[PDB]
Amino acid sequence: MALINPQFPYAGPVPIPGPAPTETMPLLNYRVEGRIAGIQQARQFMPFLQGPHREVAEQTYYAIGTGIQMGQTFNQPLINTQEG
Amino acid sequence: ILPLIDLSTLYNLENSAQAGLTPNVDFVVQYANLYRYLSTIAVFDNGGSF
Repeated sequence: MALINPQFPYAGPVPIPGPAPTETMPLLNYRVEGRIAGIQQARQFMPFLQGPHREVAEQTYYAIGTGIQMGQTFNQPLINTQEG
Repeated sequence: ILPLIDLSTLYNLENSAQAGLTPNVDFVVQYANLYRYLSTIAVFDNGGSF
């Protein structure tokens, strides 16, 4: 967006020496076929386990029984003959 | 799961040795095709003197 100087104008570009025209043109680089080499193993001996863990520990229980329940020799009360 | 382009591309380190230098004349070492050069290192062994 330059302003044209009317007192000192200039013309378009003139030819100048050039950079040997084939040396600015590249070759198209020619890929050969390739292979991810080797026979891959199916599994890996991992350093960490792959499953979930638990944040807190919960107390577990198992039921037990008591035993054969016996009789008893109670201390027996007195007879309510109007004193009680 | 493999980054297939990253495993097929190599990343290499190579060194060379050019000779036949003339004082005050441009010695040119051309970069070759197919390589994407990341760094150049030039060592001027000036006949056992650095």
